[PDB]
Amino acid sequence: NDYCQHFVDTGHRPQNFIRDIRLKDELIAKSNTPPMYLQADIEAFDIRELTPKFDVILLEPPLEEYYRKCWTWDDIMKLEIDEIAAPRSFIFLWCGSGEGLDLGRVCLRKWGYRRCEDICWIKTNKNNPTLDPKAVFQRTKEHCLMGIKGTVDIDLIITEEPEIGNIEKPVEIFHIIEHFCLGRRRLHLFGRDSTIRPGWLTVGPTLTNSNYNAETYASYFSAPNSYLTGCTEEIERL
Amino acid sequence: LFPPQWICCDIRYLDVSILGKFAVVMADPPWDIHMELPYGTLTDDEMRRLNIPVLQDDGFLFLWVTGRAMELGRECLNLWGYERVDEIIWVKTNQLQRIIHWLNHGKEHCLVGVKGNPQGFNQGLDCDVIVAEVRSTSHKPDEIYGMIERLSPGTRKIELFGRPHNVQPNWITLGNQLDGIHLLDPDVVARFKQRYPDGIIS
Ligand SMILES: [Mg+2]
Repeated sequence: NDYCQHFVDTGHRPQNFIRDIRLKDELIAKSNTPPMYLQADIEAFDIRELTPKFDVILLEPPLEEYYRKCWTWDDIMKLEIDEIAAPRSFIFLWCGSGEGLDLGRVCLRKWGYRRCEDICWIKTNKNNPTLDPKAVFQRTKEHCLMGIKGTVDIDLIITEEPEIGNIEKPVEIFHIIEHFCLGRRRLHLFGRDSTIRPGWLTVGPTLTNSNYNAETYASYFSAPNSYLTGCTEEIERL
Repeated sequence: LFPPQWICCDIRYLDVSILGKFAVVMADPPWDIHMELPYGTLTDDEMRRLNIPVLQDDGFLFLWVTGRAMELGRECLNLWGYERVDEIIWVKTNQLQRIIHWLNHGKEHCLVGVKGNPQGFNQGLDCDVIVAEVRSTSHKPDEIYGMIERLSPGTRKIELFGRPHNVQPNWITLGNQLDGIHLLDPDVVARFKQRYPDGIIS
């Protein structure tokens, strides 16, 4: 069966036909810091105020292509991500499906990372069986590039395509990230009220409330908790 | 000549100028990644030096990549004069449509580059995701040939680093595991005999 010919005939995307840990999720849940969040207009904001340096950064800039305040790759590339990343550190960059697959790799290298994974969000259209001018094909997926600096899951997320105007990314990305046990200082840039999550510091322009305090935030990682992976037991007090 | 054609050769040394111009180029290069490898590989500089630019005036390049070739393949693509305008994902399944360092790999990537200004291609008929069964190691899905034919029906196409199971109508296949030379296009046959009178490509 040729699902490409089938899509041409019926409009059902080939991915429509793909047929589809607990204790670990509990340890992650235990070591999670309380959710912390800050309203900040990232274009005008000195990201150096975001301390301490982060073990993981999830970067979800609102691209023009998501809508059919947008951020161009010009804007994104000028962010000083290397100033807030820990010496050993990870990034996850939502790059969309167009020029971002190239410009996002430029960003990663500009900030000192090398790509180790290319995670593809594959969008099924089982419920509703229009292209950018240079596009050769119908674009049915987005890419989240994983980068590393310093010294269970698969690189695919399959969900139904969200409603038009809904720019949310699949929450499965947080599960992949947290399952790597990369450290407990996790920053989500351009997060929203709807993405705030325990274990994460969310910073973005549309947040309606803030609770971030740099000293309070740093107190979560003071000794004996400075190096925890976020997948181990809490260190006992008293 | 519609029927399959091929040339067993070392692609580093063949004078690809004898072959003419193609609406589509596809390549599955033996990128030098990791070590060992059950086959012969090409160094990064050998890949950069491939004479891809002579093969098209206006058309599309399909370039399979993996690992660090996701970056090197973009370099070559741009160096050879293409702009990457799409990226195909082959989701690798078993016979029951189940998907087969930090993450397990469910897919392989095919960069799509454009050169010049191609006209009369049927852009947008297919989507950028292939779901197809894995076969022998490194065997790429045949669905890509149908996608490329619907995109550019009837035109001449060339595949680099193809194996015998890769030969297709309307395609000229180059690779070092092919069996001899099989050429039928008279224009190609003439230029091949003029350039290689003794049939010795070296
Ligand atoms: Mg989970």
